[PDB]
Amino acid sequence: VLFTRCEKARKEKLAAGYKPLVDYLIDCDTPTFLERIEAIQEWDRSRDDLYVWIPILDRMDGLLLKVAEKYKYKQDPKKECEVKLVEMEAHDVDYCLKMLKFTRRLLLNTENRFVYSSGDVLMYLLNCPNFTIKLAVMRILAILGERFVIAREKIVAHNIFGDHNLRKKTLKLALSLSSSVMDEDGEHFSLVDLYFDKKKVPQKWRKLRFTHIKKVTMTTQELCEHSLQQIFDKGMALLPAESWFDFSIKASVAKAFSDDSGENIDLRNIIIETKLNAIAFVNTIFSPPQVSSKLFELDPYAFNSLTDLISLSETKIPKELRTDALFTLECISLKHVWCSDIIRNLGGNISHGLLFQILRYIAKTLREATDEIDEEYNVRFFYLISNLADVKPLHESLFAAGLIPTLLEIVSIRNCPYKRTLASATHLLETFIDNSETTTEFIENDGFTMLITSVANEIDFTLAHPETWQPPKYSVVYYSISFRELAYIRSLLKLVLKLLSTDSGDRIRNLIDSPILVSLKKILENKLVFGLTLITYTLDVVQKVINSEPTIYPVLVEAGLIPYVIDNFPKLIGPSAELLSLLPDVVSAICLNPEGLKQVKEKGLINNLFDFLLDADHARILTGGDRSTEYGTDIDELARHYPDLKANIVEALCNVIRKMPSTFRNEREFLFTSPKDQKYFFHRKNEEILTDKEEHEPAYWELLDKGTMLDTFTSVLFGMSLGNGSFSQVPQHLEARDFLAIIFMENPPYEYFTSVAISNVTEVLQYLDEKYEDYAFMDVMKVLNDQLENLNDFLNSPNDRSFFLERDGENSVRSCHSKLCRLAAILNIVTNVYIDLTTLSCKRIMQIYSYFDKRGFSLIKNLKLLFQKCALEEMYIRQHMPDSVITETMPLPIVDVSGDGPPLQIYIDDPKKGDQKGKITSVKTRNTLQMRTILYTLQSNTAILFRCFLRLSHSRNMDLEHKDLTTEVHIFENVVENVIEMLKATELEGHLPYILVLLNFNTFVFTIPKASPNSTEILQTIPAYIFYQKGGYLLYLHIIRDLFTRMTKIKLSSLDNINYIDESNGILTLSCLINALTFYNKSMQTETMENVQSIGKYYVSIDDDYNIMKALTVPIKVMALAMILDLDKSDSLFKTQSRNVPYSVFKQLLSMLKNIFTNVNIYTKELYELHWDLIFPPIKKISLFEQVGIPGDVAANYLTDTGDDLPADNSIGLFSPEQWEKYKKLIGEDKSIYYPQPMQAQYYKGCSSKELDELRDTFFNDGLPSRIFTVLPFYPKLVNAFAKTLLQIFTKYDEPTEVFAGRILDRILETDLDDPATLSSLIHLFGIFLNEKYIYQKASHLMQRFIEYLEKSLKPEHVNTPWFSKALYVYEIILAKSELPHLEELSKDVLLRYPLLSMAKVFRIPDPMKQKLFDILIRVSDISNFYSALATSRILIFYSRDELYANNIARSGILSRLLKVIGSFQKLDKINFLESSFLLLTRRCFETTENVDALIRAEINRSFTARPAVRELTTILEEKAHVVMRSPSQFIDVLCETARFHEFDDQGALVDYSLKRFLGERDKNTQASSTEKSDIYERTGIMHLLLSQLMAASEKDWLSEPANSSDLPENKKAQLDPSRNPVCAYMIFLLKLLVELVSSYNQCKFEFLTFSRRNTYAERPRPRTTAINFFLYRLLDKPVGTDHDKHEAKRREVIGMLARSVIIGFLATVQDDRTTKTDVKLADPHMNFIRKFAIEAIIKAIRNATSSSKLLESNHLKLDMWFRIITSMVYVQAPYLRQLLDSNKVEADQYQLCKLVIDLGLPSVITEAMASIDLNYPFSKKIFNVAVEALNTISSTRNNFSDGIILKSTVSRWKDIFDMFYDSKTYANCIIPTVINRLYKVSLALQKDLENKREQEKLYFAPLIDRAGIASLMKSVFISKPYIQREIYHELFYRLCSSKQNRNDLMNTFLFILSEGIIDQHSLEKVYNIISSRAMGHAKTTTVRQLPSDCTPLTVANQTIEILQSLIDADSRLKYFLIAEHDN
Repeated sequence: VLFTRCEKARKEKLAAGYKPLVDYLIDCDTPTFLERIEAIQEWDRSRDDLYVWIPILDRMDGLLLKVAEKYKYKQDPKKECEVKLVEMEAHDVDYCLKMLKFTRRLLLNTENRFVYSSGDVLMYLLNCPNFTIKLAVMRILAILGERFVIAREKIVAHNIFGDHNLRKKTLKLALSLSSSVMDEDGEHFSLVDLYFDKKKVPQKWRKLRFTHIKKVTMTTQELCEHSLQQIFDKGMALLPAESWFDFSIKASVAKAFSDDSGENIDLRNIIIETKLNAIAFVNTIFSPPQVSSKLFELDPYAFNSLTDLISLSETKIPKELRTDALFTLECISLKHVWCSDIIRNLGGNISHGLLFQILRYIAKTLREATDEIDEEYNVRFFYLISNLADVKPLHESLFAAGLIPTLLEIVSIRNCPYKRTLASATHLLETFIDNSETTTEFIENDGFTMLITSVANEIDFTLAHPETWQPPKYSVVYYSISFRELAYIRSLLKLVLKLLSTDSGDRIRNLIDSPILVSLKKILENKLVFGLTLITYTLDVVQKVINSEPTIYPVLVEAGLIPYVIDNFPKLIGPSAELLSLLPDVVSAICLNPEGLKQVKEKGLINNLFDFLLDADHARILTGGDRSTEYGTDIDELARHYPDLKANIVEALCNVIRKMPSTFRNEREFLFTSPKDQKYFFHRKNEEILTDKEEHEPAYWELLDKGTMLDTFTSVLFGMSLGNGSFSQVPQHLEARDFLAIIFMENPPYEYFTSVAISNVTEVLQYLDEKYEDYAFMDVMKVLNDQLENLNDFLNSPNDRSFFLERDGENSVRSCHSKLCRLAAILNIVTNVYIDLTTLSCKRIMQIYSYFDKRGFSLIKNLKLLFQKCALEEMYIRQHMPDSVITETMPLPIVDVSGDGPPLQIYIDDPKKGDQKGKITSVKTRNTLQMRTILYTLQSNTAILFRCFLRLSHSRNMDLEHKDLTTEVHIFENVVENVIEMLKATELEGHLPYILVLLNFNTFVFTIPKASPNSTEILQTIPAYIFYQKGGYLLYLHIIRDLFTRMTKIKLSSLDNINYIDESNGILTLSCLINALTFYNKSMQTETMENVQSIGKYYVSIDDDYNIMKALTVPIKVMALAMILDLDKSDSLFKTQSRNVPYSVFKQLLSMLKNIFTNVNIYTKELYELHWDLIFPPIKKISLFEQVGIPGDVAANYLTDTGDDLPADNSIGLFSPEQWEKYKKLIGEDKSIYYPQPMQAQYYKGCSSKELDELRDTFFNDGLPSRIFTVLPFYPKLVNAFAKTLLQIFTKYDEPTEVFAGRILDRILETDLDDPATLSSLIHLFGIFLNEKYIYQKASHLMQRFIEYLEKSLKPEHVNTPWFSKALYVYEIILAKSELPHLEELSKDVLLRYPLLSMAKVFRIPDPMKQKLFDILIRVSDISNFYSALATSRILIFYSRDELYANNIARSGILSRLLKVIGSFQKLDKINFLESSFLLLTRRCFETTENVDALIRAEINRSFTARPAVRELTTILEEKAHVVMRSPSQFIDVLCETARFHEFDDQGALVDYSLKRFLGERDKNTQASSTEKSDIYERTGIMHLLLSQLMAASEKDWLSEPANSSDLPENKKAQLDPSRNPVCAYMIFLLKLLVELVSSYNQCKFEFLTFSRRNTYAERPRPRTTAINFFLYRLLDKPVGTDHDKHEAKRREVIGMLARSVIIGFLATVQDDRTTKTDVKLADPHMNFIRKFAIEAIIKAIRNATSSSKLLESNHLKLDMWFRIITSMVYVQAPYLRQLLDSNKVEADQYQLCKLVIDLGLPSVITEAMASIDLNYPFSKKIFNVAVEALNTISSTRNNFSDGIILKSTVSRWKDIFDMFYDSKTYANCIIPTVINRLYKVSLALQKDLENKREQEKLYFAPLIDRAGIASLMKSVFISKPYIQREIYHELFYRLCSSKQNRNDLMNTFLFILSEGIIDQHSLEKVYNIISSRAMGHAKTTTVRQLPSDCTPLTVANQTIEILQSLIDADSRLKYFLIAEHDN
């Protein structure tokens, strides 16, 4: 299909290869093409990728696709007529298959078959009644399936995999004639008998037959009339069109069986061949678990009779059939499923079997090798035998019995003219020999000293006969002899190479004493006749041995090997990957002794090591694909361990670099010209465009012959750059000048600025800069300046036309763009590497200072001009092109997509449009695609460049001065003014987008880059001062006014909801306004400004400081108030009707007012200017005054050490005689203007204070402060903000404050309630006003009047109107603040001792009024206002602190509708809050005084007993949030008489808070009469309501996912969420409710027990069973299973898990005061009665569906889960329920839930349930698995006789209620005094005096199951079981012992099964039945139980002996019984 960028270059280069061959076929007529194909049977070269044949593939597809449509065989996913039963014509058979025939040959020996694409056409070639074509098609399909799972491929499902009209087709093709049969008078009639002269065909098959519901059949001799075509034609008519496929399958089979024609046997061969191929494909695609019975079950006699064909010779079987059978097993053995079975069927565990015998036969064949010598069949063998050996435990049984000594005789043959196999056999031996074990056996058979004597003969014979050497004919080669011999020698060399690395010493010695060393040289002698790979292995052999042996060199010195290598180094290298990456170590060896080292220093070795990178071919192969960097890393190693070579290496780098500039030739092009109009761009928005078909982008920088060189060389340099090395010296020998030369070529194309090379050098130059600072900075900046200056044509052209589109169509265009790409590259490199804020050094910016000082400000103007022209340039193209295309050529989608960065916002399609790329493109697009691409990056870089030197010291606070600082301000100024001139020009009308871009740029540069964690921006201060004082904000002020009128005049508009900035005149017309006002505000804010406090020690010639932040704030504030007032005077705002303003501009202006009245602390008279030019001792002094005599020190000395006020120059004292008569040159300068500009001019009048404090009053008494009520009706949304401005206004001035709220309310009553317009927002205004702290105290009279108003006229029907939520919100505030812990104050000599600080006041509402509200509140109906219900729940929850109110809530019916309101709205977000509040309310209901006391006592007692004087009161009380507020009185009472407060203090007045530990004296308390009253409460209908709602929701089709989810596969985090399908969340919510309530509150169970559908009455009506049954039986009744759907599975699993959770929690024990104790054991008198009912429900379900086999077929699903609940019950553990239970209380739980289970004998129950489970059923294993652990769980505990769902607990749920409302975690102060009334009064007085005073005066092997069950348990260990499972059986059997009554019988069962059972086939059954008869005790073998078609005695014995070993490995006492006399 397509590959990554770099690989495409290699593919294209290789495409040149096979140029003659590809042309040799394509440029030919089709008849020749077929004749050409029938010549390439064999392949004499290496593997050739399909990509080169791609055109051949397409030609074949076209050639045959026509035939496919000729017969309409082309099927469709829409049309389903299939095909008429006509088989493809005889003549075309060869034509159709021959082309396919070659396809198999190609696909076999080729590589990377992935890119094959014509696969889908094969299905269209399916549906072919003829078989031969079918056989070939399925054969190609088999090879393709190999491709699918050769290693791993299950992708491109739509191609052939997903298509479901193929899986069934191939399955039907399989299972046709199946395998051998069960004929009566015959064992099996193995298919192989078809050819022997013995048992005849099973005539049964010789009869036509077919039925579904149709049916047809005809006996043989009835098919002799109709032909195949006639048979098919007659049949089709009756049966459906969708049918006839099986008819085609079986009719031809019957016809073949109908006679004995000579071709008939060929037909049978064809059909069987197709069958094995189909089996291969089926196993290829289908998973083992399915095929286990999907196909194998239908045909069980498959593996048998398969190995019957692959042995050898057997001159009856078709060799083709043999090969096909070989192939299938190769596919099967890929996985670890059928391996062992294959071995057993073959016999690869005992010698003289099959495997180890056909090898003997092959050895016999090769020894003579004169007939029937096949090798394609042989290689597959060694392949397979390697395939088995991967499965580690399946080749130990191959090493044993003798394998190596059988292959070893296949090798060692001499004069073999069949050297093909030996390569594969050697490869197999290499693969097999891995461990330390087999190596020893190999040698001891004298294999070593066989290869090193075969290779010598091979090599010497190689040069003997030139009549050999028939090399390739269509390829690029380096050997030119013959491929096979090369492969053979390569394999032998590989094997020796591997074996050289075990012990060495022996191998080296054996190597010396042999004619191999002299033979090896012959290879290097002439590579023109051997090839290039061989030298790789030869040199590796040489390199490792010398390293292995240091003292072996001299022997190598002679024989001519080494001297030949050194004197020929530049005679071996070539374009091979491994070879090139192998040089560094080889030279690391030749220099292991001083002679070699000296020769290397001489002889020019190193120099040749480098170089060869200047030719494209050599540097390509490495391609820097992580291969090249290895070269660099290695090179350092050589120098790393050889210091003497340090010098020479660097010289190589220096020389190579200097030569590289040479080639660098302009090669291809920049752009193209349009096919018409001869223009490079467009002219009109409307125009016609042609289209082409290729990559949407050109993708240059590759195939250029220079980019590859740059990539490779830069990669090598980067690799060597790592760590350290000689690279640190290249700067020494070289100079920075030339280094730059290699980068920044003359003519780079557009994309050059995006490649690894630039990125790679981006890292290298950092390293050099990190050490050698003053190396490559000034020269780089010089190059930048020179390149900028070299551009003058368009850089100064007029700024009102398209320069590029002004000279289009002429060659001058290329010249223009050329330099642009180079400039882009230069900027890209410079911004990243040198100029960037992240990299700032105190020694760095000094370079900038010195550079600008010595050069000046020259590039600044050029940069500004470039920025102006660029943006301006990128508009006319937009304004003259078919805009639709603008999205096609959109440039942004390239690396560095950080939209943060000024220049791009014109999107003409929504951001989520998609890709929409490459939809339409042509030559015009490509030119435009580039022309814009450069400009974006150029502009982006320019802005960062502008910022970088706009911070200087302030970034690091370097504290400059003198020359350093002096320039700083000059850079600032020469930076600020430049940008203004851009804005001054470029008038508004005509070009708006430029205005937006420029404003964005200003906001960009003037704003500090993203800094701080969240602080968006700290506005630059000194730049702001320069901007203003030079004239700033007055440029915007005019733009603001123009646009303001430009918008208000617009034709009500709907702008509230908008996004996706576009060219709709409106949005642009306003888009500026947000940008402008935002920036304007940023200045005024006292926080979004950096502190640059100066003037002090900056301008010391004046008074005051006029701090540049606080003072600068003033003039801006003075400004813009005039425009506010002017607009107000006009009919603009704060007047009129309707809204004529954008929604956000109010938010903006409103914030300004808050700022405009934000006085911080300042009053100003005058401000002075920072005019560095005259700074401290100025520059003008040296310019003129202290010029003669240059008194630099003296003049400065006088100025500083004495009066610092330049008095000018005269000749009064200490002056030269010539000073006067020469100084007389001046009129006026720096005398009165010496002080910088104090104030030049302003906007209206004055700007330094005192314009404020007089302009405020005009507005203060003009508009909103008395006119909001008129405007507010027209702007309700922002009411949130209106108050803020009013509060700010009223802050500074006098304090009417609450008078405003009073005037409000006086307007509220007059609201004329009927109107839902003013009241709705007005109450919210009041509330937000009331929320404020300081305005609370003096508002009591207002709150009561509000209460009185609310009481009457409320009309509880008033719930369906907007003016309800906010009213209840204000009431919520009032109430919550009201009913705090009631106010309490202490007395009676409290002994304050630093008394408490006291607390503020509150307003406790009157008692009776609340009663009315509640009586007016709890009555509603048909609520449908979401927010209203949200408010109702919130208000109601607070009253539940009482009890009788809770009773009324229960018996109110409000919940009965508030619940269904949940289902009314489920797609909204805040349903979360709604459900949380409702759950808290419901949980609060059942709460009763009984539970509260126990839970509180548990909480406090735990606190004063743990250990993280303890428990500081001021800390615990703050963490008792969820506590106390529930019932402060009860918390006091329980905590009163305990904790015995200590620390009475010396005087008795407390000086501490922490109390004493748990009560030191304790107390006695009692309480009862609730033990029987814990339940009852007459069943408040809550539980019935919830259960009924769940029952209703159950049958609501909670399986179908929502109709559509749009781009669900384009999600963000994870799909398959259980949410959506609102019912699921609804049911999830209800299950949460139940699983919390039932386990939490005790009384809830009774209701869950006494369910019904009619709410029957009377005391304890009757314990029913309609709820447990529902949770077990009814739920999960949905019939589903429509194929595979993860959504369905996930939903089912979640709901089932929750169901199990609830049922398990049913029986759990509720947490209570039973904590922090020991427990022994007790039975809950009530719960226990519930326990038995719970279990009793389960046991009945077991008996049912067990008997009545039919009821045992449709109940396993229920049964599956069922047994699991028992496990999860005996375990006190549930999927989610882990933190809702009392852990220390789980002791008795297991005890009781084991004893009760034993009473009914559930173990005894299960085994009976386990019995009767027939093994033949597929679920057999499944259901056996679940129970076995259950018994183990029961026994294990018995040893003691002596997705993202969140759930919480009781104490935890209170915290949510505490924090949702009032949050301040200090309200305990409301009760802190209260506890004091008894905290110490009688605690630290009575106990202390009574104690302290007087103290100082004196100072079972029980039967666990039955005798017929364990026998039934022995029904185990018979099914064909895998490993791991056996573990649990061992644990059970070992633990099940100690039952003395069973220990005797347990084993006695087995020994019998051994002695009598495993003797033959007809013995096992006669004990399997007996053990069965011992399970369902009745008679003795009154009926036969069939065996499960498996379990041969070997398997039973295997499992049985395994288990026997297991048992005897555990029981110290078992051995004794093992050896004895039974005593009968």
